[PDB]
Amino acid sequence: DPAALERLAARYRRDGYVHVPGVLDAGEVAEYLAEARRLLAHEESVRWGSGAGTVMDYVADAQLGSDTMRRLATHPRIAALAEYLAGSPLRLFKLEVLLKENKEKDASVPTAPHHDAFAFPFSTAGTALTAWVALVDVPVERGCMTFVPGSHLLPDPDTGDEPWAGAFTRPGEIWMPRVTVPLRAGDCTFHHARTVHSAGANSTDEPRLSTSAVYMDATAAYRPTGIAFLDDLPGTGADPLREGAPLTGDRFPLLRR
Ligand SMILES: COC(=O)[C@@H]1c2cc3c(c(O)c2[C@@H](O[C@H]2C[C@H](O)[C@@H](O)[C@H](C)O2)C[C@]1(C)O)C(=O)c1c(O)cc2c(c1C3=O)O[C@H]1C[C@H](N(C)C)[C@H](O)[C@]2(C)O1
Ligand code: NI
Repeated sequence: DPAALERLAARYRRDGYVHVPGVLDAGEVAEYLAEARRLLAHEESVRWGSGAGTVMDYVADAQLGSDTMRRLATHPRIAALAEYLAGSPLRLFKLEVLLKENKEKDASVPTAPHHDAFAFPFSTAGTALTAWVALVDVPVERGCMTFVPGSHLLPDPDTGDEPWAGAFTRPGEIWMPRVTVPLRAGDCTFHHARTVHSAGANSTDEPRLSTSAVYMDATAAYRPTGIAFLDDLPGTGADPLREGAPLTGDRFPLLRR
C-alpha cells in the first residue's frame, strides 16, 4: 500500500525509528531462528561485555558464513522498506546474529544507551540505518529496545574518543521522552544511525535472539574509525582497506536490482 508506506516514513523521519509488525511470516521466523541457533553453537561468537557482565554474545558478519543469513540481510521486504525510509539506494554493510541470555556465572546485563553512527567505518555513517529483527518474542523483561524519539535530529556529540559515546550529553537531552518497544517474533524495528537507543537486560530464562543488519548508502566508502576491531573487515582481501575506497560487489551487496 503506497499511502501506508508513506505514513511509515513520516514516522521514521519524525522519530528516527519505526516499528514494523510481521515483517517475516511464521515459517520464515522458524527458518531464520534455527539458523541463528546453529551459528551460535558452531561458529565463534564475540562477547560484547564488561566486569558487570555480558551485554550480548554475537556472530559477526554472519552473512559471509551463511547463505541463509545473507537472504535475511537482503530479504525483499526488509530491503524495500529500508530503501524507502532511507530515501536512497542502499547496500548491506553487515548482519549480526545477537544473543542476550543468562548463564550461571554470567548474568545478562542491559545494553547501555548509545549512538551507533560514527562507529560505522564508512563515509555515510551519519545516515546509515539498522534493521533489528526479532526471531523470538521479546517482551520488555527479555531485553527489548528503548529509543529516544527525535534524538536523531540533535547535533552530534563531542567527537571525543569512542565513536558510539555521547548518548545523553546534549543540552536538554535528558528531558526527552523515551519509548520502550516490545516485539513479537518476526517483527522488526528500523532505526536511524543517530537515534539514541538502549536495551534492557534479559531477566528471563529464555534467550533473546535477534538479527541486526546495518544498511548503508550505495555509494559509501571506507572511513576508519580508529578502533581496530571496528575497522578490520573480514572478506575484503589480504591487505587492509585504504580510506576512501568504495565498498562494492558481493561483499557489500546492493539491495535492489
Ligand atoms: C572499547 O570498548 C570495549 O572494549 C567494550 C565495549 C564495546 C562496544 C561498546 C561499548 O560501549 C563498550 C564498552 O562500553 C561500556 C561503556 C561504559 O564503560 C558502560 O556503559 C559499560 C561498562 O559498557 C565496554 C567495553 C569493555 O569497553 C559499544 O557501545 C558498541 C556499540 O555501541 C556499537 C557497536 C559495538 C560496540 C562495542 O563493541 O561493537 C560492534 C558490534 C555491534 N553489534 C554487536 C550490535 C554494533 O554494530 C557496533 C557498531 O559494532
Ligand atoms: Ni545500537
